[PDB]
Amino acid sequence: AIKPDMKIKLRMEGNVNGHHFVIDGEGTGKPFEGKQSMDLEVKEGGPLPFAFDILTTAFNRVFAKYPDNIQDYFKQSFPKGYSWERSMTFEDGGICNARNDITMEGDTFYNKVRFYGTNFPANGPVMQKKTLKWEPSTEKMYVRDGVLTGDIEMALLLEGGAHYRCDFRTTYKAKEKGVKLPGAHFVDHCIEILSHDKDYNKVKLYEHAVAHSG
Repeated sequence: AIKPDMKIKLRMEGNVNGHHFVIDGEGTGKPFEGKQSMDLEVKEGGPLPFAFDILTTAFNRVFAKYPDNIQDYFKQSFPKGYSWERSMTFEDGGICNARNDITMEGDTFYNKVRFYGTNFPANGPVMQKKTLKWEPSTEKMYVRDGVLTGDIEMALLLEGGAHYRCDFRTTYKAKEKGVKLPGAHFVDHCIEILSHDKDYNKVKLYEHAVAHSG
């Protein structure tokens, strides 16, 4: 079902501090190496008046390298697919909620993403576009109340060298009823904007994710 090389199609509809936008993506990846790249294009609401970096982790844990001693909940969720819901709690009061519904047709994963952000300070790094990158992170995956959950303490590097903290919690749910939950584990992440045009109307994004037991 899931091949060594797969394609990705994505549409995100978003609203951040009252600003609506729509972004389309098309990408490719190696699900078993945990690597993927995506070309993103703003289709409505450009130029975005906030830091593109707040969106990038919303642009699929199918693309994660799982060793044979950790069950791979995400690769077992197809053909019906799975969905996730995420809260992002920024240190200065900004708050985001995002959801993705992931399906598959042929060699392509389809992503329907919704992204809502609010309470970002007008002179903060998000509305002033002063972010540089997410630092490499480790997502703690575990079961809480019968739901697969991932927690991350994230940090955005800012212009000037300060860090801007964000706490992530994501819940993950297969669409099929009887999909066995995995054991707890960790997923190391790194995510990089490889290139972008001046207003970030076009962005190339890359992520590498590896699961491990320690």
